[PDB]
Amino acid sequence: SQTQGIQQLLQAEKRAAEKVADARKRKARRLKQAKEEAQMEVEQYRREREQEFQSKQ
Amino acid sequence: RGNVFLRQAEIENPLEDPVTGDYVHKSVFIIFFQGDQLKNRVKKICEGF
Repeated sequence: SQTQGIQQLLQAEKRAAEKVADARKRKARRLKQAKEEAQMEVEQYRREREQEFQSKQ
Repeated sequence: RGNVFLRQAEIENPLEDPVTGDYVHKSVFIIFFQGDQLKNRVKKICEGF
């Protein structure tokens, strides 16, 4: 009866912990997107710049 | 705003009391809050009285 309401409190605390889980997952994803975007940008730089090196040569 | 669960029991066949020596029957009425400052104030009044 009373410990059952405490189990409801535990349900809420588990939901909060799972929200932390979702958030830390999001953070890992965001950082990997950082690596992907930087790789795309620097790929563009290398490509266009080496093209201009070709043209200048 | 007493709004937390009650854990209550009755203890009979007592023993001599720590601070008076009274061989007096007891009964616990337990209500706990997870507030920290609330826990501190409750501890203050409970220990004092």
